Amino acid sequence: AAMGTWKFFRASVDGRPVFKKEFDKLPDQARAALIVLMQRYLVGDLAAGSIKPIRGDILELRWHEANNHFRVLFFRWGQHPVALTAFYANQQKTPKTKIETALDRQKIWKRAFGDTPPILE
Amino acid sequence: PRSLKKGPFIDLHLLKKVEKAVESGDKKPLRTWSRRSTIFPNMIGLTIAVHNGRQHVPVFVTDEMVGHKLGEFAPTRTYRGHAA
Amino acid sequence: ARIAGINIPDHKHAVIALTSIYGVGKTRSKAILAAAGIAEDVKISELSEGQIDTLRDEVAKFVVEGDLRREISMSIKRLMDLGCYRGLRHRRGLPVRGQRTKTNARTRKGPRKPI
Amino acid sequence: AKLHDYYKDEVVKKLMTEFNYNSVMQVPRVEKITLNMGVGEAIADKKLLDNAAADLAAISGQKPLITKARKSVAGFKIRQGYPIGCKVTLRGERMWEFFERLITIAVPRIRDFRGLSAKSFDGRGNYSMGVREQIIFPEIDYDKVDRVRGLDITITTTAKSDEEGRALLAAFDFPFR
RNA sequence: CCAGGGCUACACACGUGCUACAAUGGCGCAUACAAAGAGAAGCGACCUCGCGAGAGCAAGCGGACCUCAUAAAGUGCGUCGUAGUCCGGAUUGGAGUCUGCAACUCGACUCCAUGAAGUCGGAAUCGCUAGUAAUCGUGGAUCAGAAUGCCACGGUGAAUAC
RNA sequence: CGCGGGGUGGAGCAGCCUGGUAGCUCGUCGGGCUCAUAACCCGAAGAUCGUCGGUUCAAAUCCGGCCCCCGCAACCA
RNA sequence: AAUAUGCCAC
RNA sequence: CCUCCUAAAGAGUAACGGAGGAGCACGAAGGUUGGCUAAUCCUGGUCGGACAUCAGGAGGUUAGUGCAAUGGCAUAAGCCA
Ligand SMILES: [Mg+2]
Ligand SMILES: [Mg+2]
Ligand SMILES: [Mg+2]
Ligand SMILES: [Mg+2]
Ligand SMILES: [Mg+2]
Ligand SMILES: [Mg+2]
Ligand SMILES: [Mg+2]
Ligand SMILES: [Mg+2]
Ligand SMILES: [Mg+2]
Ligand SMILES: [Mg+2]
Ligand SMILES: [Zn+2]
Repeated sequence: AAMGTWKFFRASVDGRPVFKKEFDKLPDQARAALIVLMQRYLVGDLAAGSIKPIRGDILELRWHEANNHFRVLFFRWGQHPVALTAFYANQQKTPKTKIETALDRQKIWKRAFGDTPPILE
Repeated sequence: PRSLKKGPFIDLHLLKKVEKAVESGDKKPLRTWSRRSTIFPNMIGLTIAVHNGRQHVPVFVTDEMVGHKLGEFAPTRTYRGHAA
Repeated sequence: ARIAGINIPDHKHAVIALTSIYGVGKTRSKAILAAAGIAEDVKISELSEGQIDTLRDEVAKFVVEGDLRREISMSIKRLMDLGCYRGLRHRRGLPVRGQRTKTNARTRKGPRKPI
Repeated sequence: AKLHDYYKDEVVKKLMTEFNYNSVMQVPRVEKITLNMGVGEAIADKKLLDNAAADLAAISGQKPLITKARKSVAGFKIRQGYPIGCKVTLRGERMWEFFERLITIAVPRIRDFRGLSAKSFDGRGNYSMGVREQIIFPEIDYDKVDRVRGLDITITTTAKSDEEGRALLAAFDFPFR
């Protein structure tokens, strides 16, 4: 809501951000573009065909390469969504492998920073 | 380990550094990369910065490290534990 | 039936019985029996007290039981307080001779500890 | 009474010459020897206390007293009056007999014996030492030892201070370290 | 381009294998029976030394000649007598051999010692109808050293299919 | 305000009335079947009982208050 | 006897 | 019905005054004789700890009194036989 109510995935309290590194790995200005799209997720307009609840509560945010494939698996943790993994994929539909990695990161975040987010945040 | 016929292994440049530092008294820590070198008896008291991949871990050589590879006292990995 | 200060079984043959001494295996047991001139297939409860005394003398040659235990303990503790790689491995209770710890290593790490 | 004679003939002379006691009656004696085992496992199987008392009787040549709970403790699940240990007190002749047997037989049979601590004098001159295994006493047959019953031994002495107490014990060739 | 480090990290999870949980076995002693392959800064006899890894001198052979290289399971005798055990070998301590400039991270192997979990494995799940499965050893490529993998070779050798 | 109750794993409930110890279902986690998910199958962990202070050798239990949640009553003029 | 579902341009 | 306070140093004394208990237990927890003395803490001690049993000391009845509170209790009314 304050244009930055995002939380990036860490494996623990001081666990080196396992998403910021996998995000810096993303080639070139796709990083800035995806930051823009996160801002747009907090804007409330981010266009059609870009977001998809893949399976579970895991939402794929998409960008480019072939057809919207600079993919980012996140999930909504209250008002502030948590960005799990960010990855390049070629074929449509995030590989099952990457999906299952996203699910496991979701569960790990739940068991680290909490199951439901704080009362007021 | 090393065959006893070949004797112990010390790298020549580290041996030179050590002999000159010991004969010229306490000096700066021996900045060195020769992790594979052996700690000889006349190594005591020397502080030696053994490379470990990015840092030169300081090691104060004492009597009971004689016969050990200097690289053993400079660990090369970082580990604190999963989900502490 | 009390060699190096421990009870050894009387029903077993001498080679098998002497292995009960912490510090004597099959090889050292055979060496002890040969040096004390005792058959390898004789049962302990069937040896003359002179023979058991000779066996005591032989086993006294080697370091066994408490002396061996504390020797091993001081070697391990020296590794510890030196804090070399093997000392660190010993502290953490991980494999010490270069094995893999990605999987297995159950003997050092203990049984499974779920998250 | 062998060690009693040894006491009265040599240990007294050593102590007199050493501490310059003005009176011979000032020299420390050995008041009592108490052998205890706290069979805290009796609360489950009472028979365990009877068997442990049988072992103590074998060690001491003396039927033991069944010491019971002084006050109910819930942290150990004992109510008042539950028997939880057995003790024997040895004096005089059987004192000295057990004392010699201990020093000259049972202590050598201790696995990995290196020397009894000199810090076990309770600030007055009483020596308390813990025996982990009842097999060190040949009085107990090894093959029937159903369980490793330990015990603890208290040599109670007329010494005022630990220095005098340990001098008295060491004069008995007591294995300190 | 260079030296160090990492690819060997470990709360965990999965796949594919190896060794086991024993007596149709283990250990000790004697002994029979193979195929196929390799080899020239290579395979290395014989002999001497070492408890063993191996070391010294060193022939022979680019080979149906010499070496690797005694096959093992099997058979005969003894032993163990159902026990976490002479099963089982993980782990660890000490001492060592070889290769390689160099074995700490991170090699293989040997000796002494230690001797773990494991007593046939939930749901589930795989291979196989013949000399196959099962079981026993041997060789090679890669390679200075570094196979339980991979690729081949033989020995013993079934039940079942209405 | 008076009176009767209630506070127990993440949710719903037992247990407690007879002080010696906390269970059920759903859920969660791990594996399995499935191309994958749901259902399903097989294993596991989880609360130290609202809270303070007592009693008692021992308190989820008994007691006194305190906090919050329901129910009845708060009338005659 | 039970056996629900499959949204990522092509 | 029992105990303390209010209750004003004899007894007694009210309130929809302030605090707690009883509707029993015991054939021994009664009689007598003989004997013994507690709580707590510290030190030392096999498993065994803050708290089990053993030994010594300090302490002084700060314990106990089958159940409330008061008054008592060492000559014990407390604990064994
Ligand atoms: Mg493709
Ligand atoms: Mg790899
Ligand atoms: Mg074996
Ligand atoms: Mg080859
Ligand atoms: Mg090779
Ligand atoms: Mg075959
Ligand atoms: Mg009055
Ligand atoms: Mg008056
Ligand atoms: Mg009475
Ligand atoms: Mg009375
Ligand atoms: Zn002797």
